[PDB]
Order: sequence, then C-alpha cells, then structure tokens
Amino acid sequence: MNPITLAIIYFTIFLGPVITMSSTNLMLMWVGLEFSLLAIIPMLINKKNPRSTEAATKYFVTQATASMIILLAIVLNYKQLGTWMFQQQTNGLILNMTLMALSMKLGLAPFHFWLPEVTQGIPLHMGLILLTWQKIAPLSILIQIYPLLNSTIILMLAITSIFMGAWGGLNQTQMRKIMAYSSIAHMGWMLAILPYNPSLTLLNLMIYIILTAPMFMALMLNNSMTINSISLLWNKTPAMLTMISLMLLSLGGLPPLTGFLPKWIIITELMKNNCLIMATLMAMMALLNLFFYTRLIYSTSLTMFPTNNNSKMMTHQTKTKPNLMFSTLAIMSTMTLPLAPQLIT
Amino acid sequence: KFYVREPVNAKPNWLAVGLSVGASVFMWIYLIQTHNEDVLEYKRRNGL
Amino acid sequence: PFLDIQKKLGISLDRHFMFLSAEQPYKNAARCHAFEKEWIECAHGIGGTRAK
Amino acid sequence: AMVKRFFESYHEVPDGTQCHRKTYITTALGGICGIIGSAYSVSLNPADSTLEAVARVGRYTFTAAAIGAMFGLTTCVSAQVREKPDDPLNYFIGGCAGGLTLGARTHSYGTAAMGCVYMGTAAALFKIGKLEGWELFPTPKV
Amino acid sequence: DGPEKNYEKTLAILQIESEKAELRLKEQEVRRLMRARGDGPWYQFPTPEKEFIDHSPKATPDN
Amino acid sequence: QWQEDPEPEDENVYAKNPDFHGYDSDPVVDVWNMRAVFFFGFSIVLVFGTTFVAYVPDYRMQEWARREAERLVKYREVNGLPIMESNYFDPSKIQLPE
Amino acid sequence: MMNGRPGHEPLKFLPDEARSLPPPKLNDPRLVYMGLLGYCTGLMDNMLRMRPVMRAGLHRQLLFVTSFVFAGYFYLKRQNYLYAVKDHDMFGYIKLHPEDFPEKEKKTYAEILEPFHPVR
Amino acid sequence: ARQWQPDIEWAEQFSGAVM
Amino acid sequence: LREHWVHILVPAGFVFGCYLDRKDDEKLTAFRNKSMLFQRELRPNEEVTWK
Amino acid sequence: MLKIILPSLMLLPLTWLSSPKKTWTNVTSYSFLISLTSLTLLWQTDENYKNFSNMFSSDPLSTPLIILTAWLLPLMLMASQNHLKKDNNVLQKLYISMLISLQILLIMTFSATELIMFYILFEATLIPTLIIITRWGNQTERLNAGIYFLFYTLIGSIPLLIALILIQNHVGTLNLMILSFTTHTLDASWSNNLLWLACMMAFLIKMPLYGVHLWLPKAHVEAPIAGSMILAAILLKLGSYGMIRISIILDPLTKYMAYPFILLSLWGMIMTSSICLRQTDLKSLIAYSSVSHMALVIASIMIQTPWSFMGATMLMIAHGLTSSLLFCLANSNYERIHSRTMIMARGLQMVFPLMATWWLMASLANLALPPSINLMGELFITMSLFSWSNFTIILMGINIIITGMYSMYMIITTQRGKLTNHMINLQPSHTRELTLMALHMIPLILLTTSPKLITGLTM
Ligand SMILES: CCCCCCCCCCCCO[C@@H]1O[C@H](CO)[C@@H](O[C@H]2O[C@H](CO)[C@@H](O)[C@H](O)[C@H]2O)[C@H](O)[C@H]1O
Ligand SMILES: CCCCCCCCCCCCO[C@@H]1O[C@H](CO)[C@@H](O[C@H]2O[C@H](CO)[C@@H](O)[C@H](O)[C@H]2O)[C@H](O)[C@H]1O
Ligand SMILES: CCCCCCCCCCCCO[C@@H]1O[C@H](CO)[C@@H](O[C@H]2O[C@H](CO)[C@@H](O)[C@H](O)[C@H]2O)[C@H](O)[C@H]1O
Ligand SMILES: CCCCCCCCCCCCO[C@@H]1O[C@H](CO)[C@@H](O[C@H]2O[C@H](CO)[C@@H](O)[C@H](O)[C@H]2O)[C@H](O)[C@H]1O
Ligand SMILES: CCCCCCCCCCCCO[C@@H]1O[C@H](CO)[C@@H](O[C@H]2O[C@H](CO)[C@@H](O)[C@H](O)[C@H]2O)[C@H](O)[C@H]1O
Ligand SMILES: CCCCCCCCCCCCO[C@@H]1O[C@H](CO)[C@@H](O[C@H]2O[C@H](CO)[C@@H](O)[C@H](O)[C@H]2O)[C@H](O)[C@H]1O
Ligand SMILES: CCCCCCCCCCCCO[C@@H]1O[C@H](CO)[C@@H](O[C@H]2O[C@H](CO)[C@@H](O)[C@H](O)[C@H]2O)[C@H](O)[C@H]1O
Ligand SMILES: CCCCCCCCCCCCO[C@@H]1O[C@H](CO)[C@@H](O[C@H]2O[C@H](CO)[C@@H](O)[C@H](O)[C@H]2O)[C@H](O)[C@H]1O
Repeated sequence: MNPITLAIIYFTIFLGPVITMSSTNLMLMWVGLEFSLLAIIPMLINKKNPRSTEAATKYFVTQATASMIILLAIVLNYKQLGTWMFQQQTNGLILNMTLMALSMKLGLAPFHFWLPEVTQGIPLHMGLILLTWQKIAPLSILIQIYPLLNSTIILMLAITSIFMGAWGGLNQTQMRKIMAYSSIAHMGWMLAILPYNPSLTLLNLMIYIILTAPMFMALMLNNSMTINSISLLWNKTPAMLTMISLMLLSLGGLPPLTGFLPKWIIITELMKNNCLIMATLMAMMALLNLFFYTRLIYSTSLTMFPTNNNSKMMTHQTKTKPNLMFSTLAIMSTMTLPLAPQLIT
Repeated sequence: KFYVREPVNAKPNWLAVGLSVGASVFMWIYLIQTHNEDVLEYKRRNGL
Repeated sequence: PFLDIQKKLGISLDRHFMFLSAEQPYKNAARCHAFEKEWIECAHGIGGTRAK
Repeated sequence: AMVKRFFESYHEVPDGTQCHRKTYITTALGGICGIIGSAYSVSLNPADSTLEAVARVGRYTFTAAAIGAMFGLTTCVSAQVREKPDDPLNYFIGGCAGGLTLGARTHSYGTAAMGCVYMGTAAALFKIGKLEGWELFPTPKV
Repeated sequence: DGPEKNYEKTLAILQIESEKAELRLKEQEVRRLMRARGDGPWYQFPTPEKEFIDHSPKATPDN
Repeated sequence: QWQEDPEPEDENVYAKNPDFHGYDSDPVVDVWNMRAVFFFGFSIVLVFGTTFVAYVPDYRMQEWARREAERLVKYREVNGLPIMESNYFDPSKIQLPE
Repeated sequence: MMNGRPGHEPLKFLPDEARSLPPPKLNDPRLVYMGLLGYCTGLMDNMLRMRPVMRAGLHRQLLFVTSFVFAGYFYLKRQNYLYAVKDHDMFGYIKLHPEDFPEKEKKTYAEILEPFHPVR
Repeated sequence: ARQWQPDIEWAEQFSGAVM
Repeated sequence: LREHWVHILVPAGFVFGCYLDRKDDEKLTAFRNKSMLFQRELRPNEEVTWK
Repeated sequence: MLKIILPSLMLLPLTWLSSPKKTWTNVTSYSFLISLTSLTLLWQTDENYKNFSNMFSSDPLSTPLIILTAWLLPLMLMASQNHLKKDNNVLQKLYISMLISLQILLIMTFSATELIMFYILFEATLIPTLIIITRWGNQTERLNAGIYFLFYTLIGSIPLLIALILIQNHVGTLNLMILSFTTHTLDASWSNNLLWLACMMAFLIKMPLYGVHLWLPKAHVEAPIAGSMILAAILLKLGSYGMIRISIILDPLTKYMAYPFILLSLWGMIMTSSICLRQTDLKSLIAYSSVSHMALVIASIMIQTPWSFMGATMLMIAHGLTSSLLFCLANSNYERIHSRTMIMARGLQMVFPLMATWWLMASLANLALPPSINLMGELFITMSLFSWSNFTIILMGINIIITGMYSMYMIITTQRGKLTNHMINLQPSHTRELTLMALHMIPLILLTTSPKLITGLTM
C-alpha cells in the first residue's frame, strides 16, 4: 500500500485506543473500538490469499457482533439512568453483558476460539499488533468500571482462560498459535485480578507486552512459524538463543525473571482478599505453560536439530535485523525482577 | 579493499557518533544539575 | 477516563453532554432536569461509595 | 429464585440425615453438569445425525446424573454408618464412588482409578471448605 | 569485633523487621476500611462532574 | 542416509605428551594449571584454612560455658545452694491462672 | 487505589509536593543496576548484530548506560513520591478514625499460659 | 561415545499439524 | 597489562564487598551502646563502642 | 556475606574476559580463594548468630552448607575440564558461567533471612541446572530427565509459594528471626493440616522423599559430572535446610502430621538400599544410595529432637562430600570406557592401584565406618529414632546390613576379580583425577577431627 494509505490506516489504528482511553462518554469509547476494528482489517488481509481472507473474515464477524452487544449495554444504561456512563446504580445485567462482550473482544475463554485461528492466518507483525496494542482498548474500558464488575463472572472467565490457554498451547506446533494461547492465558491473569487491584492488571499487561513484542520480533527475524523452523536458529542466528530462552522462561513465570513478578503479585493480592481456591488453581495450571515453553527451549537452544544444506548460503549473507528495540525489550523483560518494588507501586 | 561488496558500515557515521555522544553528555550534565537543584530544594523546604 | 487528557489540557471533547441536565440547544431543559441536577450535586466530592 | 433455594436445601440438615433429599439434589446437580457438557459437545464437535446428537446428550446427562447420585448417596450413607458428620473422609468415600461410577460407565479401569482419586480429593476439599468457610468467589475487601 | 556489634546490629535489624511487620498489617486494616466505607482518600470512585450542569434560565419555568 | 560426521575415534592423551597432567592439551598451559590447583587447593586453603579454624577461640562459647559452670558449681557448693534448681524461672514472677 | 485522592492532578509525572522529599542518590543501588542493564543491552545489541561485543560501538554503549540511568533517576523519584503519599494517606487515616485502630495492651509472658507441647 | 543430538526421526514428531 | 589486568577483577570484588558490609553496619547503629546487655559508659577518648 | 558474594559475582566477568588458554586456570584459582574467604563465617565465638544485614545472615546450620557450596565450585570446574576439552571456547565459558551462577544462588539461598527470598533463590537454581543436564548431558534421555526434574520441583513449589504468602498475610512478615520469636501454636483444624503439607511437600520432594523420588535417579543418570556433583551435594540439602527452617512455625502439627513421612522414609530407605543390590548401572547405584541416606535425614527432621537435628546436619555435610566423591570416581571410569554398566569393567585395582584406594575410602565412608562423620550422623539419627520409638531399630538394623552389601559389592565388582583385559584404553589416572579425589577426602578426614563445626543449631 502507498504511503497515503499507511499514514491513514496506521494513524487510525493508533487513534482508536487513544479515543477509547481519553473518553468520558461511553459512545466515544465505543467509537474508538470501531476505529480499531475497521482499520486493522486491511492490515490483516494485506497479503490477500485464502488464509488471510478467512482470518480477516472470522475477525470481523466476531468483533462486530461483540461491538453490537457492548452498544446495547451503553444504550440500555442510557434508558435506565439518562447518562452516558456506568454508575454504581447501573443494572447488574447491563454490566455482565458488557463483560462478556469485552471478553469476546479480548479473546478470553470460553469466547476464545477465534483468536488462535486469526493469529494463524495473518503475518507475524500483525499478530504482534493484534496480540498487544489491540488489547489495551477493551482493557482500558474494563479498568474504568472495576468497582462494578461481578467477580464471579470475572473469575470463571479467568480460570477458564488459564486452563484453556494451557491446554490449547500444549498441543501446538505452529508458533503463531502458541502465541495466541499464550495471550489467552495471560489475559486470564489480568482479568482475575481486575476487580481487586486494577493496577496489577496494568503491570501484568505491560510485562506481557514487553515479553510478547521481542518474541514476535525474534520469529520475524527469520520468518519462522513452526517448531521445526525455529529449531534452525542455531545454524541461522545463534546469537539469538541466549535471549529467546530467557524470554520463554520469563513468559513462563519462572523466577528470578521479570515474568514471575506478575503472577506472584497477583497471587499475593488475590489472597489478601481470601481468593485462595481460585489463586491455587491458577498457579497450578500456569505450570502447564512452562512445559510447552520448555519444550520449545529444548528444540532451539538446549539441542541442535538437524539442519539442511541450503542454510549454508544463508550464513554467507548479512542481516540488518534485529533493531535496537529488541535488545532493550529483551533485557528489561528478563533482568528486572530486582526492581520489583518500583513496578508494583 | 577486502570485501567485494563494500560494507554499509565502511566508516563511522560521524553524524550519529557526535549526536550519540552529544546526548549522553547533555543527559549527564542535565541529570547532575537536576540533582543539585533537588538537594537544595529538598533542604530549603525542610529547614536543613 | 483512563488518560485524563481532556482534564489535563482543560478542553472538553465529550465531557459537556454526559447527562440529562447538561446544556441543551436554545436553553430547553431535559425531562427531570431538576432531579438530576440535585443528584449530581448531592454526590459531588463524596465519592461513589459514599454517594450510593 | 427457587432453583437456588433447592441447592441450598443440601446443607440445612447435618450430613447423613435426610439421605434421599440429598441424593436427589446431587443427582440433579450432576445432570445439570451433563447437560452443560453436552451443549458444548454437540455444538463444537457435531454428530453426523440428529438422533445421534440427542443420544450423546442423553449419554452424558445420565452418566453425569449417575455420578452425582452415587456421590450424594455414598457420602450420606457413610456419614451415618460411621456416625461422623463433620468429617471430610465421608466426602472422599462418596467422591470415589462417583469416580468408580464414571469408570464403570466409560469402560475404563484407568478412569476409575483417576476418577476415584481426583474426584475424592475434590470432594474432600469441598467439605473442608465448608467447615473452614473458604469462598470460591470472594468479593473485593482490599 | 566484639560480640557487642553483632548483638546490637541484630537488635537494630529486629526492630526494622518488626516495625515493617506492623505497618504491613496496618495497611490491610486501613485498606479494608477505606474500600468498604469510601470515607477515606483511597477508593474514591468518580461521580459526574457538576461543572457541566446548565444553570441558565430555561425556556420553561419549572426546572 | 543423511549427511553426518563419523564418530571421532579413541585418542590416547599420553601418546603425544607423556607428562600430560589431565588439564590441557598444551603442555605449558597444562603444567601451570596443575600447579595452580595444588597451590591454591592444598598449600593455601587446606593449610591456612585448617589453621584458621583451629585457632577460632571459644567457638560457640564451648569454652566460656565450661569456665562459667565451674564458677557456679563452686559458688553454689560453698554457699550450700543446690547445684541446679528444678525451676528455671523464679516462681515469684509467674502469676498463674486462678 | 489512590487514583481519585484529593488534589490529584491528571497525568502529572512529578507533582510539586514531591520536591519536599530527598532525591535519589546518584549512585543508588537501584540506579546503578539500571546502568548495568543499559550496558548489557549494548552488549546484547552487538551480539545480535555479529559485532565485537565489547569493543564495538562504544558511543552506543555509552548512550545505553546514560539513557537507563537518566530515565531510572526520574522514575525512581516518582515511585518515592507515590510511596510517600501512600504512608501519608495511611497514617492520616489512622488519626481521623482512632476508634477503629485501638491501642492494645499486650500481657507479658508471666501472665500468659502458652500450652506446652512435649517432644517425646 | 558422542553426545546424542536429535536425528530425523526425532524432529519429525514436531512436523505434524498437532503435537 | 592487556592480558593480565583481569586479576584485579576478583580482588576488587572482595574489597568492594568488604566496603559494602561496612556500610550495612553504618546503617544499623540504632542500638549502639543501648542494649540492656552491653550498654556502658563511654571511656575517655571513646566516641562509639563499635564501628 | 557481600564479601563472599561480590567476589563470586566477579568470576563471571573473569570467565569471559580471560584468555582462551587461561580461563580454566584463572577461574579455578580464584574459586579456591573464594572458599577460603567463606571460612570467616566460622568465626563464631558466641551463642548469637551472625546477622550481617536485613538480607543475609549466617547460622550454625547455614555456615557448613555455605562453605560446602563454595568449596565445591573449584571441585566441579576440575571435574568438568576433560569432558569439555572438545568444545569451542564460548561453550566452555558458557559452562563455567552456569556453574558459577549455581554457586552464587546457592550461597544466597542459605544466607537469606526471609522465606520469600529463600523461595525465589530456591527456584532460580532450576535454570542453570536444567541447562546443564540438558545441554551437556550425553544420552537421549536427558530431555526426559530435565522435565522430571523441573516439574517435580515446580509442582511441589507452587503450594509452598501459596503457604508462604498466607503466612505473611497473617503474621505481617517472613523474617525468620521474627517468626521464631513470635510463633503461635497452630490449631489442629483441617485447614492447618493442609497448610502443613503446603509448607512441607516442596522440601520433601527435593530431598527426595520415597515415592516422589523418581526424578533423582533420572537426573543423576544423565547429568554431566558437575551436574551430579552439585545435585547430590547441595541441591538435595535445599530440602533439608528448608524443612529445618520452616518447621519452627508448624508446631504442634508435626507431632502427628509427620507419621506418614517418618514411615515412608523408614520403609522407603530399605526399598532404596535393596535396589542398589540389583542395580546394573554404576551411576544409578549411587543415586539410589543418596535416596536412602536422605531418608534418615527426613526421618530425623520430622521428630525435632536435639540429637536428631544434630545427626541430620552431620549426615548432610557427610553425604555432600561422600556422594560427590563417588560420582567423580564413577565418572573416572566412564571417561575411559564410555559405559555406565557396573559389571562391564572389572579388576581395575590391577591397573589403577591408587584410584582403587580412593574407591575403598569412599566406599568405607558410604557404609559409615567409625569415626567418620558419616557414622556420627547415622549413629545420632539412630539414637534419636530409638527414643522416638524402639522398633525403628528393626528397620535401621536392616538398612545398615544392606548398606554394607551394596557398598562392598560396588568395590568388589569393579575393583577386584580378574581384569577385563580387552580394555586397552585404560589410560593411567590423570593428576587431575587424583587431585579431585584428594580434595573430597581430605576435608572429610579433617571434619572428623573437629566435628564441632557441623553439629547444627541444637548442638
Ligand atoms: C508513511 C507515513 C509517512 C508519510 C506521511 C504521509 C505523507 C506522504 C508523502 C509522500 C506521498 C507520496 O504518495 C504519493 O501518493 C500518490 C497517490 O496519492 C501515488 O500516486 C498514485 O496515484 C497517481 C495519481 O496521479 C498515479 O500516478 C498512480 O495511480 C499512483 O502512482 C504516488 O506514487 C505517491 O508518490
Ligand atoms: C502516530 C502514528 C503511529 C504510527 C505507528 C507505526 C507503527 C510501525 C509500523 C511498522 C510497520 C512496518 O512493518 C512491516 O514490516 C514487515 C516485515 O516485518 C513487512 O512485511 C513483510 O512481510 C513479509 C516478510 O517480512 C514479506 O513477504 C511481505 O511482503 C512484507 O509485507 C511489512 O511490509 C511492514 O509493514
Ligand atoms: C539464572 C542463570 C542464568 C541463565 C542464563 C541462560 C543462558 C542461556 C541458556 C540457553 C542456552 C544458550 O544457547 C547457547 O547459545 C550458544 C551461543 O549463543 C550456542 O553456542 C554454540 O553454538 C553457536 C552456533 O551454533 C556458536 O555461535 C557458539 O560459539 C557455539 O559454542 C550454544 O550451542 C547454545 O547452547
Ligand atoms: C466395591 C468396589 C468395586 C470395584 C468395581 C467398581 C469399578 C468397576 C470399574 C469398571 C471399569 C470398566 O469395566 C470394564 O470395562 C471393560 C473395558 O475394557 C469392559 O470389558 C469388556 O470389554 C473390553 C473391551 O473394552 C474387553 O477387552 C473385555 O475383555 C470385556 O470384558 C467392561 O465394561 C469391564 O470389564
Ligand atoms: C507405593 C507405591 C504404590 C503403588 C500402587 C499400586 C496400586 C495400583 C492400583 C491400580 C489399579 C487400577 O488399575 C488400573 O489399570 C488400568 C488398566 O487398564 C490402567 O489404565 C490403563 O488402562 C485404562 C483402561 O482402564 C486406559 O485408560 C489406559 O490404557 C491405561 O490407563 C490404570 O493406570 C491402573 O490404575
Ligand atoms: C462429584 C465431586 C464434586 C465435588 C463437590 C461436591 C458437591 C456436593 C455438594 C452440593 C453443594 C450444593 O451447592 C450449594 O450451592 C449453593 C449456592 O448458593 C451454596 O450457597 C452458598 O453460597 C451462596 C453464594 O451464592 C451464599 O449466598 C449462600 O448463603 C451459601 O449457602 C451452598 O452452600 C452449596 O451447598
Ligand atoms: C506429589 C507431587 C508430585 C507430582 C509430580 C508430577 C511430576 C510431573 C512430571 C511430568 C512428566 C511429563 O512426562 C512426559 O511424558 C512422558 C512421561 O512418561 C515422557 O515420555 C516418555 O514416556 C512416554 C510413555 O508414556 C513415551 O511416549 C515417550 O517416548 C517417553 O519419552 C515425556 O518425555 C515427558 O515429557
Ligand atoms: C494442592 C494445593 C494445596 C493448597 C494449599 C494452600 C495452603 C492451605 C492454606 C490453609 C487453608 C486456608 O486457610 C484459611 O486462612 C484464612 C485466612 O487466611 C481463614 O479463612 C477465613 O479467613 C477469614 C478469617 O480469618 C474469614 O473472614 C474468611 O471468611 C475465611 O476465608 C482460615 O484460616 C482458613 O480458612
């Protein structure tokens, strides 16, 4: 696409969440959700082949249906209270329908089946955008109404998302699905702590973003979609194995990496509220994430899979990637646990 | 020469080097000035 | 909001037509302007939990 | 709402007494899980017919009902033969009978073992939860 | 050094660790009260900005 | 079949260097690595480390406590007191439940 | 938690009253660890690009160290203020509701009967 | 002996649609 | 001195570590000469019981 | 401790910035000089423990363990030096880095003053250790051993994290001194029974307790030499050190909650000892020997008597040096015939008369020959276990008989009989291999002359 289209489309993608985040009125929050939905569509389907077209279609009908449900909440609330914002007096069922619709937009299970497939049909950089920047708008709405959310709905969604994300990711050889199920599981953690401490949902989002960004950038370095494709990194970009491994352990919540901090503080704050049972199952199923992250580490940095003859040409050539952002996000996403007290508050 | 295809980084990007060093010197001098202006402000507001 | 930019810049992009008792064209009060104007002034500054 | 009242009839009277009332409740409770399971089952992995669809709903709901009826009986029977109401070991025996029933209906000795242990422990922790007042979905305090 | 230093340092540590323990328990009690009662500086939830109420005379009298 | 190196063979480490110590393939680096282990391992740690531990005094008051027990067993025997009381804390200071 | 407290300016990074708090020491263990996180980044950058890890691009390495210490200094100053505010609000609350945080007289061990548990 | 490193048979178990 | 300088690395660490422990002591003097067990009067030219 | 830690953190820059021909000499020279500095901890002239700051502090329990860790780093470097000679330079420096990182964390793990700080360090050791077993292991099974090691630990460790958080949400702190001086008796309710298992299963898995021990024979049988040395000598003792530290806040539930675990240890140790009689793999025979010794350590800690703690601390240090010496000796054969089968090579005393002496002395330490500290542990654990109940002597009597059989059967099989004369590649023992054994055995003999240093907290 020509530079005018990129400027218009990339500005609109950026504009959406900023409108949702800066808006007092609910209809303007909805408007920002529409900008993101509309402008991402051309980006997703740019390569125009049978798979990205299905991906851009499944995404549209999912996110448009969820939009209509959110709008119904915004309108039933204006009927009940004559105002364009949710109040303590807003009907209970109005809030729950907003929650289910937004979770449908985030990809939280059981409204999750679309996310792994859409992430699979699109290029890596748009998976990065979809799994990161596109989550801030629905989440910023939820953080604005956390005093009102029914915790029983939120915890069932979070428990479901942590389980389904673990089980789903355990069966995947496609990296883009492993990233989608990774996302689903982490959204479970952000959502579980939402009605209690919304600040910890922002900590878990930010740490997830700076872990998920370099991971995509790492796969975008050689355009590697499979476990066998990523297994050739020792013979292609061996300098990358040291930080891919840590980021994967960091995404797994293993100490003493930055990714342990979000799970650990969420568990700590959940049990300040006596949320013992939910917290225990959440931490016990987060163990399953580490297993299929460990399996990836086995295939890439801790063993050498067979390589092919044509990869010798690849070595004669010179790469201009990755950029200075990959190194900055790799270190901060793994070696920042000793700064934990400065991140929570 | 040695390389058949001349390297992109054949010689330093003097613009970047001076700019790279320039920002670093500026940030240390600004940082250090800020610190003193805070220790004076801190002391002055608290009777020390 | 989540980024109180409008409040920071001191502008009003959508803050001025949030509720019924807001300004209307040609000074036409909305239905129940008196009651709402009372409720918003009652619950001003005491916070949501006290106001409930 | 009534349907909530019915499921709270299960804890009005000390365990081991009003045995059939409890067995009825956990039998309905198991059926509700079986119906919810079938709904997802038929919708996500649809069958080749429509009778074959309904058969799977019946097979899941009776199996789920059977587990609930064997749990709510074995728990109440054990809780009175031993004359030990406030005791998690009762719910471990009932939960395992539930697990045994699951394996019996599934033609799988392995499921019976896993079901006897996993469900027995889950049932015991439910009892220990009610004694100590653990809440599944607490409300925000801090 | 003599036993004094290790002893009186251990006294200094125990005091620090003890004061911290009481502050942590006091913050939970505080956060429990502010949240449930809304009478403190924390957990203040927004109510509509009253500055945008129209106070002008209206087209009708009853307002 | 696939392209793959054959398995490397069974080398004799003493074939080329009959004074091989076990540390390095290069003789000069090899002897100085043996020397370092013996010096820092045996001459420094084991000798001085053992000495420094033999002259740590009054270790855990094993010596002071004996010197003090003799002082008390004397003082109490001449003054007719019991060698050791049954109660540790004085019964005066203990207000029991009534 | 502290979002809507009184006098809370919107999107103000370091409010004015933070200036009554002592600044972070320049060689703070927390700032120094930022300097090392910057240095490693410069090393990781050279590694990823296939350059001499320590010899290459010292202008970059200097600017990575400076950037992280500079940002860490101001970020540290903000967290000190946020932590100072937390105590400020916590203690002033204790004062305004004394009946809710009663001082307690704790009996001495002479008066307490801790049950004894023999280890046989 | 020599360190075992994955062969063709080992890697073909990640080559499917599912794990 | 371009292949032997590495021998100040660990000796420097020890010296830096010993100094870092001397600070931990300076921070924990809140009970210096105040214990019920070792508190005494200060000798003529004695400024602190321990450092 | 910052004078033991900071110089140790400097072995990492020193590893990378040293010359290719100086890495192994330089690092192994400074590792010894770091284990000398750790002796300063032993300067304990009083009954007050050393508290260095709010973070670190050393006790009579954490000092022997701290020193054993620091002394083991130079030993493992020399052990890893001949089987890494074919790797390029960055792999050696990357191996040396993973071993140093494991020494730094282990020292911080034993010196930590707070349980949460202990837990994080106690979990961080999985990373360098998983990398070692998997990257540098030899057989295809090293991949399944890394999973077994990683997820036995993690599954046990999640409940411990939960329980530690509950302790702080209730007591306000996790400082070990404060929890000691303010401990309140627990009620015997069904919730505290689970709090007890939550606080214990993490450490009981790492020992390992019988039943949940299958990770250890898998990990050992496939780790490189320095992987087994650290595992058998320090990482198992993380479990023991944790249980001693946290069992203060668990009373009186240990008077009854411990029965299932005293019984798995006492019966389990007989099951593991008898396995060593029929174990066809030499590296496997030692690993089950470790499981059966840690059984006594588990049993003695569960009864919390001054003698039982004293015996377990001695057995922790004694087993640390002895099991490591055995793994090094089994490696010495393995680095010649590349086979772990115990019966494959026989009559090795004929061609390795000196190495056959170390075998005998290691074997005699393993079967606890008086006056070695291996017996003092076994003997004081028996004394306490007898007072606990008199019929434990029946099971400890048996285990002592079996322990003699598989110790001598190990020596008789490999060192005696006729030589397996087809093994023309039996090179003379390296000076490096012999120094490695002298460094294990001399401290063990010296500690027997001065047992006071490893009596623990109670004595
Ligand atoms: C990427 C963000 C940063 C850029 C910010 C936006 C400003 C961009 C300024 C550069 C503009 C160049 O964009 C310009 O677009 C026009 C259409 O508009 C393209 O032109 C196109 O339309 C013209 C119409 O006559 C035809 O020649 C043809 O169909 C096609 O070339 C030009 O090829 C391109 O040069
Ligand atoms: C205020 C406004 C904010 C503007 C925000 C701008 C965000 C930055 C957007 C970066 C977009 C560029 O990132 C994207 O890079 C990838 C490579 O990874 C290119 O994608 C490429 O994929 C593959 C191989 O990589 C090619 O076969 C394909 O043809 C090409 O599109 C895209 O063409 C480019 O669009
Ligand atoms: C908490 C302790 C710290 C943990 C730190 C984690 C360290 C990283 C562990 C993952 C392993 C790193 O992965 C490791 O990468 C290096 C180079 O990067 C590879 O190194 C080897 O192969 C590559 C090419 O294949 C060469 O450039 C290199 O010289 C060679 O030695 C190793 O074969 C691989 O095992
Ligand atoms: C009081 C305690 C009572 C304990 C018993 C209750 C638990 C019973 C568990 C039954 C578990 C499954 O029960 C068992 O399933 C197998 C499936 O192999 C079926 O067995 C039948 O079919 C299988 C094929 O699957 C044949 O191989 C088998 O020879 C045949 O008998 C039967 O249904 C039953 O033999
Ligand atoms: C201290 C050690 C204690 C050891 C305890 C030993 C007691 C074992 C009792 C198990 C008895 C039940 O026996 C059970 O047999 C079946 C045989 O089908 C095994 O299960 C196997 O068959 C089942 C069919 O039922 C299938 O799901 C599957 O092929 C497999 O799981 C179970 O794994 C085992 O649990
Ligand atoms: C087969 C293995 C399964 C293991 C579990 C065993 C389940 C068997 C027990 C049947 C429980 C019936 O479930 C019943 O649900 C109701 C729902 O309000 C609970 O009700 C409870 O929570 C509600 C919250 O909504 C409170 O308002 C109410 O005061 C309280 O009674 C009952 O306490 C519980 O008894
Ligand atoms: C009381 C608390 C203790 C709980 C401990 C639970 C620990 C859980 C460990 C997870 C083990 C995962 O185990 C995983 O699957 C099996 C286990 O046999 C291993 O697989 C191995 O055996 C299976 C047989 O089933 C073969 O198919 C496979 O070829 C072989 O490698 C995998 O290599 C390992 O990755
Ligand atoms: C397989 C994993 C096993 C998970 C193990 C986790 C450890 C077990 C922890 C003990 C069980 C929960 O312990 C629980 O503690 C909470 C407070 O903390 C208390 O429970 C109670 O707390 C407060 C009062 O204190 C009440 O307002 C609340 O309604 C109730 O939850 C009880 O003490 C016990 O119900």
